[PDB]
Amino acid sequence: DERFYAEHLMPTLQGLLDPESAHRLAVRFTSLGLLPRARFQDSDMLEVRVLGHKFRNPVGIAAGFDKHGEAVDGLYKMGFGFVEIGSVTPKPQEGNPRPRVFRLPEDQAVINRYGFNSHGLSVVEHRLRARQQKQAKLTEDGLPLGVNLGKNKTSVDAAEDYAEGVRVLGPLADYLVVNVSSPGKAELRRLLTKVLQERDGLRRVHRPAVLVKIAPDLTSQDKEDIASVVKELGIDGLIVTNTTVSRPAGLQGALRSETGGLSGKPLRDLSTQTIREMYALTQGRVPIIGVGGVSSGQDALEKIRAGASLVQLYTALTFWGPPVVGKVKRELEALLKEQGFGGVTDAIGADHR
Ligand SMILES: Cc1cc2nc3c(=O)[nH]c(=O)nc-3n(C[C@H](O)[C@H](O)[C@H](O)COP(=O)(O)O)c2cc1C
Ligand SMILES: Cc1cc(Nc2cc(F)c(C(F)(F)F)c(F)c2)n2nc(C(F)(F)F)nc2n1
Ligand SMILES: O=C(O)c1cc(=O)[nH]c(=O)[nH]1
Ligand code: NA
Ligand code: NA
Repeated sequence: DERFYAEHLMPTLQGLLDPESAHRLAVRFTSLGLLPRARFQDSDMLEVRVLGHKFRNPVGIAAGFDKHGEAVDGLYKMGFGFVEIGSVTPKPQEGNPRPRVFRLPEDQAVINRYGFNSHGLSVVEHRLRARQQKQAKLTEDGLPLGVNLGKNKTSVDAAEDYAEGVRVLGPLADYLVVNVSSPGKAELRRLLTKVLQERDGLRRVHRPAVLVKIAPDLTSQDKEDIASVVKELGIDGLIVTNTTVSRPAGLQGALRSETGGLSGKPLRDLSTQTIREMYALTQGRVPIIGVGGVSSGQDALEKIRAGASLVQLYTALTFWGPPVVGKVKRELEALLKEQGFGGVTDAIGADHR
């Protein structure tokens, strides 16, 4: 229940546990199915067909919650229309020293500097294999799986790390994600060409879509360059956005000046505006998964109207708990009807017209 979690459980956990420990508890409870199944039965208005797949609803769990593929089934039970795991790196790596995750409760925000802690591709591969046919059925039933691919800290050849990820986890995924960072266009083209070649080499029923995930912190020129390369190469979609290294004016949390990526409410509109720009630069031809500061149906609809076909959230779950998933869905449905839309699909990019 919505007020309970929001007003009692999540504030209690906030006071008892550091954020990373609270996250690990969440992963364990979700994976053990200890959480009651979601009440909200998805309506037809929420169904989206994009990336070669049906999505029963457009609200996904963003990368970073289930870094290692431990909680996929429990995430679907929570009501998410799709799950993205990762980021997964080729070799296991520990990530940064702890503490490396900080709450900014006053801002409805988090700052993290995990540093791509990962069990690595082989461990994750075996985890996914344990439920590969279960996932095939879930995907057919409108509940797809994405895999976000990272690179190891010490790697000398980033494109090869990504290529390894494609080869190892691509066969287990409906879509793959590669994160790109600003500080060039020829290097992005080269990387993505390699990734796409590896994807194209997989057998058809094991051949995923490939998306690029971007930061909110790109220059205008960087965005132009990404739009150009993604259209040229036929990248299947964009994930817009990762966390920000900016610190918007007005942050109140004591921990605002910690190094890392900022998520949650302070990111929201910077993300929506990035979606809007990318959608325009790509002429609406490139599906966008919109991410950053979604806590309500309004938040989701703003991203859809700006050009997102699907949305994800993470940070809101850490503040409001599982009920937030059904809240966003229910509010989105209500807003679509109020604004005269037949369904999600009809609202995609509606601001641009
Ligand atoms: C604790 C934490 C860890 C994250 N780890 C990853 C990651 O491994 N890979 C990735 O692509 N994005 C990662 N992200 C970014 C999220 O996927 C998402 O892009 C961002 O947090 C904005 O959404 P939100 O405001 O709903 O959290 C992480 C975010 C948080 C809060
Ligand atoms: C209070 C709190 C809660 C939490 N995640 C979380 C999220 C959850 F959904 C639950 C659940 F579902 F089990 F109830 C849970 F126990 C914990 N995180 N996750 C973080 C982190 F590290 F991801 F930022 N901080 C948190 N703080
Ligand atoms: O530090 C990480 O692992 C991580 C954090 C984040 O915000 N985004 C990401 O892509 N990785
Ligand atoms: Na299969
Ligand atoms: Na198979």
